[PDB]
Amino acid sequence: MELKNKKWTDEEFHKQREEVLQQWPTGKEVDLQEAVDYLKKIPAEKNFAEKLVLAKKKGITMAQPRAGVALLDEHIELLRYLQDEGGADFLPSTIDAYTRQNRYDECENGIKESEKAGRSLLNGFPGVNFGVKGCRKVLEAVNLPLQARHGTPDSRLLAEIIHAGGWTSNEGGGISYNVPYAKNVTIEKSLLDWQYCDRLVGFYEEQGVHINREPFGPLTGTLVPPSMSNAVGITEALLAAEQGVKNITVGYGECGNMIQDIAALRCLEEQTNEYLKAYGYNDVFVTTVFHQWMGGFPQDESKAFGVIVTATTIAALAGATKVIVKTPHEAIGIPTKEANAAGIKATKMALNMLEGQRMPMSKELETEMAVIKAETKCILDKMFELGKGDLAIGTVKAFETGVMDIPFGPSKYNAGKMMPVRDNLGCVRYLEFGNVPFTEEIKNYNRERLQERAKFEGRDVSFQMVIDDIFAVGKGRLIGRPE
Amino acid sequence: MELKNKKWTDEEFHKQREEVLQQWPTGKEVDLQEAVDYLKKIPAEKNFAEKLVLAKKKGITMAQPRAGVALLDEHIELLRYLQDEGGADFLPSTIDAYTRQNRYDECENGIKESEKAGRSLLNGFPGVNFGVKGCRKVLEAVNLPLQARHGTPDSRLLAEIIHAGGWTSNEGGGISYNVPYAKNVTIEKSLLDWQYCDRLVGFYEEQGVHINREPFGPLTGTLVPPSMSNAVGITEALLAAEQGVKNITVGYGECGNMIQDIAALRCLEEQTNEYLKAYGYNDVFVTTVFHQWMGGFPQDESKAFGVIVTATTIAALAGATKVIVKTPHEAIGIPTKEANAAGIKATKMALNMLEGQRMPMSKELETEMAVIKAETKCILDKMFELGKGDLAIGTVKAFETGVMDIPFGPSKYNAGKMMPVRDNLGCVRYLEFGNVPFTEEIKNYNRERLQERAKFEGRDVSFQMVIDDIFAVGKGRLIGRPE
Amino acid sequence: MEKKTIVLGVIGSDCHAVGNKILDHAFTNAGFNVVNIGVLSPQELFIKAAIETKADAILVSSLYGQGEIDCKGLRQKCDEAGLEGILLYVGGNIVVGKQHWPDVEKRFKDMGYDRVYAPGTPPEVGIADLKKDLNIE
Amino acid sequence: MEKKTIVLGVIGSDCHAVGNKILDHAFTNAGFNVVNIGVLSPQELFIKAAIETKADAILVSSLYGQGEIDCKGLRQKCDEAGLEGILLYVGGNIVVGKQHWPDVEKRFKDMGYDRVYAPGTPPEVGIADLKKDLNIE
Ligand code: COB
Ligand code: COB
Repeated sequence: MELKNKKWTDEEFHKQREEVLQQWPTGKEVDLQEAVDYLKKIPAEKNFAEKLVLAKKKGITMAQPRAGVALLDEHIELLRYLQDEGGADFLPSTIDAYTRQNRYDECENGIKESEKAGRSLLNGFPGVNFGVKGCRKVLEAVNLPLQARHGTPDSRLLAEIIHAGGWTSNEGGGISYNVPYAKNVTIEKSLLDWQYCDRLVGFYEEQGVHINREPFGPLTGTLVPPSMSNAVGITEALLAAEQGVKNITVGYGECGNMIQDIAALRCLEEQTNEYLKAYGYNDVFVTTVFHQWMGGFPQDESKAFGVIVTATTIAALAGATKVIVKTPHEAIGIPTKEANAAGIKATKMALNMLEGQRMPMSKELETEMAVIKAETKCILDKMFELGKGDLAIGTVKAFETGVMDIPFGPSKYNAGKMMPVRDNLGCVRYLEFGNVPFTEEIKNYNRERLQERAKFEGRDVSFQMVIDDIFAVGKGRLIGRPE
Repeated sequence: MELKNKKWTDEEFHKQREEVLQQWPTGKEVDLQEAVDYLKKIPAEKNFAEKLVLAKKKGITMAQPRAGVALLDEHIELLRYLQDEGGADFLPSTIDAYTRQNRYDECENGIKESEKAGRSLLNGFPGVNFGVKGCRKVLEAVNLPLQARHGTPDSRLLAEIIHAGGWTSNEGGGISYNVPYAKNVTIEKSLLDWQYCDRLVGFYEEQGVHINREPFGPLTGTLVPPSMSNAVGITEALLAAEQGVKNITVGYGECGNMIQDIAALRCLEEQTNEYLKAYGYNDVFVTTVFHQWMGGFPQDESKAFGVIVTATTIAALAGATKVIVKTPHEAIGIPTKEANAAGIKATKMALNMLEGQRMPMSKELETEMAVIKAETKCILDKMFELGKGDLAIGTVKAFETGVMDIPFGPSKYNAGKMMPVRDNLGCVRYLEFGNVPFTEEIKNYNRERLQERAKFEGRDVSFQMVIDDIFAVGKGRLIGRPE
Repeated sequence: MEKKTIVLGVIGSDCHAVGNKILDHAFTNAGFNVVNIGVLSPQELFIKAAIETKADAILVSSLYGQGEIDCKGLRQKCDEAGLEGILLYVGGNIVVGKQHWPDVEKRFKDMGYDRVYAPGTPPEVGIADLKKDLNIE
Repeated sequence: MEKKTIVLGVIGSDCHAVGNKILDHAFTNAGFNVVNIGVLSPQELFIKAAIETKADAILVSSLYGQGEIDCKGLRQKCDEAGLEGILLYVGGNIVVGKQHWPDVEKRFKDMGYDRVYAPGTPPEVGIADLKKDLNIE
């Protein structure tokens, strides 16, 4: 197929579906007519899109963990624990990494081996191998809405199965589930395959079924400047809205400076709404998700709680609709159900300790929001230019030219030129701009903020500081000060 | 002695000293001339007043636990763990409650029972029974400044011993170490006895020896309105300065609304400085201490970390010089060294995750600061009036007339008329004013905030809400919502 | 249920007062005549009040940790004062630190306490136990 | 240090890349010729690079959890490719979840790995181990 930012016709979509469903025998379990009736019989309490509307309505932040294991019964026992002992508001199903490369063969051996070993040898739940039947078993066994959380360039079959499975949210996008996760997939192909995922949701909405989509904000989780992250989220939102998506949670990963982070999430929400309406999408319900620190964690569990709960405080004061929970096991391995419940209990406590509290406006916040909106518009403006008004084509060309550039992304289609680093108050800034199309004014502000760190630390800003910042939180602090 | 807010003369003070030192045989270990030379040989790193100056200058918040056990060697092992494994910035020695009532007989019994049981049967360190000798062994075994933390109406001997012991800070005040801790002690006598404690520090400062004093901000730790709390601390700071104290840390206990708490800490600091200068004390170095939640804790340890670290975030953004650490064992019992170190590590991680970050000015913070300063001034103005310019006599009459009134104070000299409760955003307000001398405009603002909670909850504002607010954190949230 | 009288206070050198006020309020609400002797109360004040008022029970609160010392000997003294068989309850945070609860409960029963309560016990539990023990439930 | 060659990468369906960049830089700064095949690398690419470059060692990083599956059989293949005796290191977060380290180390050594590293290993440790194993320290 040719890439263009235009809604797929029903005939085109259908021809693709018939191909996609043949990619594994469980595709035979997907019946769209049957799936709509199933989905419509799910209670509102278990519908992700509808619960998000409620959250928004009540001004509350809801908490959601990461979690998944190879075997169905075990996976279900884990989610129930998170729900009941943890108090989660939303449930995930974190998909294993073989699935994410469409290696269902490896998934199958992984399941057998996990069975034999009495423990999960997979780092998530193989949803495609378990089919619609298993995904439904999961949903029927819990009392909260369910969402696939993963990192899959070609997610078309997984999406068919988990939605027919009654999971009413799918995370990801054509940029965010490529560049941080793949080395050899073109931006064009992942945009096309995520158009399918958005268009399926579009189908379901057409039938009156509400299903959420969440672009993956944090990307590589490693010092991503808010303007670059937000440009990606806004783009994926627009490209989803074109295929008929009506309920969207845009996301952001904590950088650590409270004001910077609050600015980032407000800018994301505001400009997402602004762009949607400027391009004629006037019936999209937008929510926000704040992810707790996605970089390296300290191994000490008490220190980990320090990260978890400070991150939660930022989320709450930011007015985030959703916060993604980290655990005291983060530095070591996939958490036990008890360690995950811990993380969720600590998070929910903090949220309840801050009920209704929001950061008020200040000159400080105002200035950082102007900065982020200006940077972000530079990037989006250039994208629309390169695509001659088509944001899909503009996205491809933007990565080709380094206009869009994601720190540390393993994709060969990512330029890898832009370099981030923190300033003297821990705000993430641009150290090296590469081809990111900023004005000199915008470049001058980043330099000015960074010079302050240089002066305080008595050393020139450099890649060594970047290295220092990569290890800082794991070593006990936000900013990589020398020593 | 007659009570007046005037510096005791040298002769005056000496005659009291010779009486006080006779109250237990360890008083014979105190030699003022010898102690000055001992104190002056302590390194700056182990002097509490000097490190506080350092913290101020560097714009950092320092962390300090509560800790104490009956036997000398065990107590030293404990403090060494907090320092080394915990990473404390300052060390306490929490004095046991028999000591606090001057029952050195019961302390004696408590030590023998602790020896026999292999565990502490005392809830703190009996510094008077351990003497100068014991107190110096503690100080020589650690590498951080040492402070007596307690709750003692007549602390005169204790002060002589711990200071001669090389402990370079003493917590307390004539109000704050009476009303929350005693039933039958007059305000006049505790004020008189704390004049001694302040005048001893004044002696030491006149010899070139720097020693910190810390009025106990949180009082009963149970819904204390910022303006009542701050009037006490400002008062104790002034009464200390009159006896020659030059290094003072005023304190405040977390109420839980971040903007309210930061307003309170700033108003406290600003008005302490202002009042000091208005009354001619021009060489007093003022710092601040923020205590993490002093009310009932949740038993779940993960939830407890949620309280500990949200409270730390507030302290850090408030610019507090010091923060007192709570532990995941708070709802249950005095923490083991491990649980204490856990609380310290979480706290310090949070602080380092927020290095140099401060809450910026907003209209909201502006307004709350204005309210707190005006409430506080109502109380202080009336106190000076009742005392015909003497704040010490004004303090006695104010407690007699209910002008100063501390919620839940066990003292029979406390009116117990004023009633606090949270508003709909969690700010502690005045429900019942008693004889607190507010203007109609100030009472009307309190009523207006509280009516919004009644409207939201669909119930009249009442003592039942106060009860609910008392239990809410231990049940998982800040505000006592119905159900 | 019935208008029985209890003595209520906080023992030894303990100044903790908030729980005492809640307990008073709840037991009063439950129908009891609460003789509240308050904080920093030695054993003798609990017994004096109990005699003066012909109390059916003495509820000893201990939060500050030194209750293992402070609570020893109350039964004996009640007996010597002619209060043989009176109900003796103790709750709060009665020992220093987190301990193995069954071991603690045994320890205070061995001192002569009729019922022994763990940290965070809701007043409603003690009210129900007392109505039972007094046959007024 | 004397100039030796190593192969470095991240095995299987694992995309974690930051650790790989740090290891590259550090080992390079230590004086090694680092042949970095990057992320999402199957066993065969590790072997192909080792042969092409006559590598002295193969450093397998595995962070995403599935290393217990991905790492098995590597020694076998190296042997069959004629790389008998080559040094095999494995590190990162090589198993799913927090586990008893001695059990994990033996498992991977039983798979044929020369050295096996726990979560959070400093590059500096592996650098030191490698000079020692290569007799150039
Ligand atoms: C410098 C570098 C910084 N550290 C990092 O960069 C990793 C930090 C972090 C938070 C992990 C937790 C944490 N450490 O706190 C977590 N990820 Co990530 C959530 N992740 C991401 C980030 C990566 C972006 C990228 N492309 O690079 C993503 C958000 C995309 C991400 C995605 C995943 N992640 C996943 C998982 C499971 C994990 N992820 C981990 C690694 C961790 C430990 C988190 C957890 N706990 O649950 C998981 C592995 C668990 C386990 N082994 O049991 C998963 C499935 C999503 C999920 N369930 O959470 C998904 C899978 C993607 C995949 N296909 O592989 C990140 C950033 C992390 O250190 P490093 O540890 O990588 O390497 C370092 C290195 C350099 O200093 O030396 C050491 N070393 C490493 N290898 C070797 C050696 C040393 C020697 C001597 C050797 C021979 C080898 C040492 O280990
Ligand atoms: C409603 C009420 C709210 N709870 C409270 O009001 C107590 C909360 C809190 C934080 C304690 C921790 C926590 N719970 O999280 C802590 N205090 Co205070 C730091 N404290 C204070 C506060 C009191 C002000 C006042 N005058 O009332 C101060 C800051 C002054 C304070 C002072 C002290 N405190 C001290 C200590 C040690 C303790 N304090 C505790 C009680 C605790 C558990 C904290 C800790 N953990 O270390 C300590 C006891 C440890 C232990 N037993 O091992 C100490 C020495 C300072 C320090 N080292 O931390 C000092 C001593 C003063 C003294 N002379 O006693 C407070 C507020 C607390 O509940 P409650 O638990 O009191 O009672 C409640 C009640 C009503 O709902 O029913 C139950 N109940 C109680 N008794 C009985 C029953 C039920 C039945 C059926 C009975 C027969 C009896 C149940 O227990």
